[PDB]
Amino acid sequence: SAVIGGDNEREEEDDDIDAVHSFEIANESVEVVKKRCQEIDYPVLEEYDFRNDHRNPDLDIDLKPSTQIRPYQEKSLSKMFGNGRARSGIIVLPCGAGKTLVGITAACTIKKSVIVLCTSSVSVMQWRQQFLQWCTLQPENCAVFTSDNKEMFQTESGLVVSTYSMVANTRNRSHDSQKVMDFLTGREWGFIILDEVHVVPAAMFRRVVSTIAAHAKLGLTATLVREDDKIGDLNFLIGPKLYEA
DNA sequence: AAAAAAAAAAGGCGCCTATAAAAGGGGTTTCAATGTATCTATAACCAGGCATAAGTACTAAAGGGGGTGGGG
Repeated sequence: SAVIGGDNEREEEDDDIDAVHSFEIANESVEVVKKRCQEIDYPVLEEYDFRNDHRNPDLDIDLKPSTQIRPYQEKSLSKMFGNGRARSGIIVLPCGAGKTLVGITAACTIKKSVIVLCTSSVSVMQWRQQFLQWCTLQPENCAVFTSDNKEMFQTESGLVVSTYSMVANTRNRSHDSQKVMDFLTGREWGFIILDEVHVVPAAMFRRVVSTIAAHAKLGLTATLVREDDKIGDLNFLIGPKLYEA
C-alpha cells in the first residue's frame, strides 16, 4: 500500500518502504532513530505519497518577515540550504558575524515549527526578542519551553526557545527529548537550531538531536572543534561544518 | 452770770427761662474714609519616626565532565 511512518519514543517506525531506511529483525518493521526521518524528503521533492503519522508539528504560519542579509551571510545560508542539515549542518562564524541573521533567514525560509537550543536562559530571552520579527515576543508566535514555563508553539526564527538541559526532574529539552521534536526533542518541531552547537556533543545533550525527527538542523558556533574531538558526532546528527570563516 | 465765738438765717442784688423778627465771619469740637505695626485663621515649610516595597548579597543546593596519578 501507501508508505506510512509514525514516531515511537525517539524512533521512527516505517511501513511500506524498504528503500527509505533500515529493517528491524526483531520486529519486522523498518525502524530508525528519530533523526533519520529526513530521508522522507525523498518522497517530498518527488511528491511521493506517504502518510506521516510520526510528525506532530505544532501548527505553523507561513512567515514572511523581511531579513536583509549581507553577502557572506547569504553564502553561508545558501550552503546550509543545500541539505538544511547535511548542507545546513553547522555554520562557523566570528561573534560579530551575525549568525543569528542567518538563523532568522532559515527560520523564515523554512517556516516550520522551530526549536532553538541555547545554553542559558538569558540567551533564550535574547533569541526570543529577535524572534519578534516573525511575531513579536509578546506574540504567540514566540514561546519558551523550559523548567520555568513550558510553552509549545510553532515557527519563528525559532518559535520555541529552550536550553540544552540540566540535571533535575524538570530541565531543558534534553530532559524533554521524547516529548517534543526540537533540536532537543521528539516530534513537535521540524527545525532545530543549536546556538553554540559545540555544547551539543555532550553525551546527554546529543540525544536531543537523535531523538528528534526535525529534518532541518543548524548549529551555530565560533569554534566547531572540541578538544575531546567529540565534535565528530555532530556530522551524523547535526551535520558537519558546511561553512566557515 | 458773764463775755465770747460759731452758727443759721434773713434781705437784697443780679440773671435765667419763654416772646418777638432779621443783615455777615471766625471759633472750637466731633466725625468721615483710608492707612503702619500686630493680630487672627490658612497655607506651606522643614526634620524626625514608623510601615511597605524593591534590590542586595549571601548562603544554598544539586548535577556532571575531564585530566592526572597510582596500581595491576
